[PDB]
Amino acid sequence: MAHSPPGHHSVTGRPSVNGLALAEYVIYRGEQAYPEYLITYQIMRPE
Amino acid sequence: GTILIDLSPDDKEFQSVEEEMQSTVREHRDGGHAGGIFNRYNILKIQKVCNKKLWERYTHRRKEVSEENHNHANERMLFHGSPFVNAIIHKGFDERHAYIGGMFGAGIYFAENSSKSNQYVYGIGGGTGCPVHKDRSCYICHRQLLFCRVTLGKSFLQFSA
Ligand SMILES: N#Cc1ccc(-c2cc(=O)c3ccccc3o2)cc1
Ligand SMILES: [Zn+2]
Repeated sequence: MAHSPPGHHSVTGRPSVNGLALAEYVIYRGEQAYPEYLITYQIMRPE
Repeated sequence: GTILIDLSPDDKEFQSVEEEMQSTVREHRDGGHAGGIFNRYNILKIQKVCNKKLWERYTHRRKEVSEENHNHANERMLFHGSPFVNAIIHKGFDERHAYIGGMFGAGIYFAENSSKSNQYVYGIGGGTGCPVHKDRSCYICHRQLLFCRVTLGKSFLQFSA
């Protein structure tokens, strides 16, 4: 795994082109996330 | 160590998690290539993941980050899609769950858009799609995402396409 940038605990990827996209995030230590909900689903075919 | 507790669709907790899932679907620039073509999901089950050792590992690290950032963990709830979801729920996130070729380097990636994490459920780029039909747009097969508690602390802001 890489290291976070010095002085930081994660990276935020801010969208700068697609005005409808929300942010994405990266952590570099497994201990900084807890998998709280497991969601089972299907994608639905548009009508 | 992990136990899974089913939530009822009547539970406010089920409903609030479902709403975050459905309301953060967007269209993707690949026209659906990786994750399929859809505007919404059929939610089949929501389970709470309970593991005391994994929880205490998370809270230990959260307190460390918090103390390095004016008592602010900067904790978010974010989606994660992965072929390794069974390993993650039993053993926790580690270096084996990293996106080695991600655009912000080799770490563990999370999304605000549920539909972004959906693109990784069958692998990077959607892999070859579902195991049964080899269809990245399968409407039959059951998929799983994690909705995760994530400590960001002081986050490096990268503007990007
Ligand atoms: N192997 C492997 C692997 C690679 C990537 C992901 C993953 C999972 C995600 O939910 C995600 C979200 C935003 C951007 C990238 C993302 O990548 C999950 C597993
Ligand atoms: Zn299928």
